[PDB]
Amino acid sequence: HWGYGKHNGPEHWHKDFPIAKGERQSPVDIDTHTAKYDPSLKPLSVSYDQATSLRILNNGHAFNVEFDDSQDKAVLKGGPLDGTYRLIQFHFHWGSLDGQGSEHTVDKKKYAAELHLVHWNTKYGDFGKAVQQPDGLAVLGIFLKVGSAKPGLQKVVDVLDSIKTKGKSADFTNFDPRGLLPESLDYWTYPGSLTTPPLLECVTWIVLKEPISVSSEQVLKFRKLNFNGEGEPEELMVDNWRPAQPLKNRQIKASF
Ligand SMILES: O=C(NCc1ccccc1)Nc1ccc2c(c1)[B-](O)(O)OC2
Ligand SMILES: [Zn+2]
Repeated sequence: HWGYGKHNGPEHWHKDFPIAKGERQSPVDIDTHTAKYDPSLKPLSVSYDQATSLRILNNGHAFNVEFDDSQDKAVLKGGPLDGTYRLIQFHFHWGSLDGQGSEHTVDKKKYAAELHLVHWNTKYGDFGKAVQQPDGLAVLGIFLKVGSAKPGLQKVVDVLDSIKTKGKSADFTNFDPRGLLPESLDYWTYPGSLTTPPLLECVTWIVLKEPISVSSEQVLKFRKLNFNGEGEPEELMVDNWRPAQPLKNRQIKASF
């Protein structure tokens, strides 16, 4: 099936998922000089104080920290959004080297990794229904640069040994996602898609301008994960990012 290798990577996805060459695919390069400030954009509202994390899962392409989304516990609203979007999971994309790893780029600059906090529009009832709608998901993207350690990320780094291979999961309760947010919530926003198959065009992207910094030891642990399942040849989970896609007929808006 699809993956990030030379024979099943991003350049091959369109064969099974034709929407890969669609009109609103992600990620994209954010040209900071061309993005336009939109004074009508409302401040973003990130309400994670009641977040209830449950489990962490290695799904063969990344690791997802899953949350209880059966009630409005952790939600994203405001900004370009109409309505309430519930946090369901977060995951990262990262590189084999500190100079690459993010999906979105800023003036062609690549960051070491990119965090995606995934939320679905409650007016659609469940995640599966939401991904079938143009305004079904809101994904908050946060860049990671290598420098100082991020204390709020250490609990995630420490449990990775327990989910080294595809299909492994571990209990992961009481994790506070507020510890992964930068100081500023200034952002860029545009309509796009999931960045892994099925590449559905159901995402309002909100990418924060301020990156968070993580230590080299922290990202090294990400790179020790495996794409393969236990007992299979070891393939390190690195470079699980899709490159920038054509912007086509879209405008990126800035909140600042
Ligand atoms: O959930 C995904 N696939 C499986 C699936 C389940 C249910 C219905 C349809 C598909 N993919 C996916 C989900 C969320 C995000 C991304 C990819 B992302 O853009 O990297 O970050 C946000
Ligand atoms: Zn992602």
